[PDB]
Amino acid sequence: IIGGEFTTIENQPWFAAIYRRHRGGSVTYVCGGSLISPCWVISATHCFIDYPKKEDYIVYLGRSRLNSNTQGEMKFEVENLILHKDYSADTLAHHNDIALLKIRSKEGRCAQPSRTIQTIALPSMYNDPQFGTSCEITGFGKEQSTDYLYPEQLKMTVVKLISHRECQQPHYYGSEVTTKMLCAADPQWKTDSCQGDSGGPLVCSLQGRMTLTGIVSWGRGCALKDKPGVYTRVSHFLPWIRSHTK
Amino acid sequence: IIGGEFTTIENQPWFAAIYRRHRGGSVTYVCGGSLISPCWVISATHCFIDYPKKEDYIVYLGRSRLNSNTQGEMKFEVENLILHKDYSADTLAHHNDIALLKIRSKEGRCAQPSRTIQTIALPSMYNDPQFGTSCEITGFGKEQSTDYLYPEQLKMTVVKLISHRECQQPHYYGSEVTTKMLCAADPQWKTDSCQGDSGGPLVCSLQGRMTLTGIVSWGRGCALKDKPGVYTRVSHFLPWIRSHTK
Amino acid sequence: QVQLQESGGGLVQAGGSLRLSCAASGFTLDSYAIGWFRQAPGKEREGVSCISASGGSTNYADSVKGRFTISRDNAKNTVYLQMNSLKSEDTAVYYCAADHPGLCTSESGRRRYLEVWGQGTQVTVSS
Amino acid sequence: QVQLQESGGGLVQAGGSLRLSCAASGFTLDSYAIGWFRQAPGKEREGVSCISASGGSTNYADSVKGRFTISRDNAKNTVYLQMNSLKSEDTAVYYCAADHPGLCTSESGRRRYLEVWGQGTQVTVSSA
Ligand SMILES: CCCCCCCCCCCC(=O)OCC[C@H](C)[C@@H]1OC[C@H](C)[C@@H]1C
Ligand SMILES: CCCCCCCCCCCC(=O)OCC[C@H](C)[C@@H]1OC[C@H](C)[C@@H]1C
Ligand SMILES: CCCCCCCCCCCC(=O)OCC[C@H](C)[C@@H]1OC[C@H](C)[C@@H]1C
Repeated sequence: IIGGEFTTIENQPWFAAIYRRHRGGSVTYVCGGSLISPCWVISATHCFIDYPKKEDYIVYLGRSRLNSNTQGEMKFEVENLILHKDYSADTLAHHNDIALLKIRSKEGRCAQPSRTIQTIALPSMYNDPQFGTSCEITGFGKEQSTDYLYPEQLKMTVVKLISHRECQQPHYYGSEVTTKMLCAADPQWKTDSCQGDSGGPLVCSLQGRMTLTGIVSWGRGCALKDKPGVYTRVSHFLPWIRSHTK
Repeated sequence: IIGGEFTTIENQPWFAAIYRRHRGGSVTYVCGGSLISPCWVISATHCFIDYPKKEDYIVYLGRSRLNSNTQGEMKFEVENLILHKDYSADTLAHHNDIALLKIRSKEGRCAQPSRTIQTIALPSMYNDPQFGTSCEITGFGKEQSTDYLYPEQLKMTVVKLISHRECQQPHYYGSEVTTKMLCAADPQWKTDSCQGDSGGPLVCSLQGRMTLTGIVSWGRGCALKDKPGVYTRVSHFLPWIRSHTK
Repeated sequence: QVQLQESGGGLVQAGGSLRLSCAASGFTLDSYAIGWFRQAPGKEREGVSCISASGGSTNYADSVKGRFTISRDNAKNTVYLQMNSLKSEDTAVYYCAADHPGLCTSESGRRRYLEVWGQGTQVTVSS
Repeated sequence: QVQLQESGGGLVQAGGSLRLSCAASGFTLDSYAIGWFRQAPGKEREGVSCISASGGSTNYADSVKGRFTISRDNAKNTVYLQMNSLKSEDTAVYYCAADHPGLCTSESGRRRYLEVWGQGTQVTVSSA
């Protein structure tokens, strides 16, 4: 997350931290995700497409720090890793960048709600907030595009939804943005998601209810002028989510 | 220092740690040096040539850590910064890469000998150890050529002196190495000085005595095959050192 | 806490001009060699220009020579890239960099180098 | 503790061949896109070759295509650069790199990338 602020997991209790285990013990952070039901985390396919092997991933809920424990956190194995069959990224855009992780603890349990662990509502079909609406994003991604290090503490910031008309101008992304995506950015281009934030949520009030409007997907650099963050438009994937979580 | 081991200042009590103060900002590490008399540190000109302003440098003796204090360390300002008038680096080699720093504490004193602060002997004129003998190098430089971070604790390693004939082969350095330089490397190319080690000592036993045979100067990469460390050959600069320390 | 921050990018018409700025904090760029790089979509990063530590000389890549000028303002602790006669091929993310071996300075010296990078600024030249 | 280490460089006669190795530790390079770069004296760093995460594609710079071959041996957790018909312009320090945006992989994805570099291996191509 470029700009914004450090936060606690209490303020983003749906946020899932996803790591990969490598043979001989080293664990690396992969991506964020969002808890949509006690047993199901939603993320991005491009986080896993190169290595779609459920057994080597680890999911945390209730976790506010990258390399230490948070009181009340739960650690999960991935019982089922589901990627979108039509994912592609032959050009700049990532299409159908959405994935599902069925989670199960060592003791065989799904997520247990608390002040630090909570589901986030899905939107109703094709229901999105209006363009100009403020939304929240969160993650352990880079604080500057060229940093080699990552923040130790979870961050969040606020970005605004941008119209497709705006985002499809040639100097923004042209035809790389589709109706299955949503653009969001800072009006002054000071704050954005960045590498390490994919799979995490774009959260908007709709209306009264915090709603998973997007999933962090892609962009040109981070916080660059006329280059918004691009998010998978969750309201266009409900049938896929419903049929794969059954 | 590539390879080798962490060490304490007691084992390299001549070692000087040289930092630069940025007015309106930070302090950054610049180079090593060696205490040759209570008031005089010897280092490399290319450490200072771009900013030869004595007032903004800080010298420590008795210091074994990069960003914390060591018991018994002394901090000095630079009363006189003397660079070699014939320093040049128009091609790969740095010529006449030698410098003098007259040091003075806040209370107006020169270095005070202890278990952690001691002078190192200069060699007799043109007196070098034989090729194929072992020497020690020390510094706060990189542990790998491509690292972004630096070790927190002083390091040392052992390298071997290489003949000019060997070092002047075309696939080594050709005519870039002159008789005012010495080459030293690991027979297996596993250990070397690197960026952040310039100015520090190449220490060899000579006439019964640990002797400042060289000053870390330059090389192609760090610990690369057929690319030794190149060191200013101190035994060829005694008149310069004597006349500038008077 | 040494850092660089670029600004001045945006959308410009071909044939036009643009000035980019690279502002230092935590250090002064007056005694370091500074450069600009760029990276266009699907292409590798390319050096554009650099200025020596002293400011006595500047260098330009073949693709920008005669059109771009690098300069340094020590009073503002900022380096500039003046880009004239812009072309569509100049469309890229531009980055400044301070004190790297080989960037208008020796690549063999074993002193410590700052090796600082900025964060990028987008320049789009429409023909 | 992810790292890469190059080996196999050295001196070779023009017209000859050399095979460079890039060995991973702390991770397996089987599911990451890997590449080779080089930097010759007084010149900019140059991409030489890369292989995709799956091994489904390889790419070569114009200066080396038809002479160099990149491959990956999962049994040795190593990537190779086979260099044939070597020329004096190939004299350089060669570096391998794993999982960087744009290097045989997307440059727009906001997942975390390893962005690992090796330490370099010197290759010198001589006449005679
Ligand atoms: C295509 C990339 C465009 C974005 C550029 C962002 C700037 C951040 C670059 C950080 C990675 C980077 O520049 O490389 C680190 C290691 C390199 C290979 C070696 O370091 C010293 C040697 C001479 C050799 C070149
Ligand atoms: C994050 C810290 C580690 C970064 C590693 C460094 C990556 C490589 C930096 C490259 C430095 C470098 O080699 O400079 C390239 C620019 C060239 C040499 C000049 O610019 C335009 C002209 C043609 C002129 C001669
Ligand atoms: C940890 C900090 C790292 C920040 C990221 C900067 C990494 C710098 C490396 C840039 C990677 C990168 O952008 O790859 C360039 C692609 C090269 C040219 C390939 O090799 C031959 C083919 C023609 C093919 C296109």
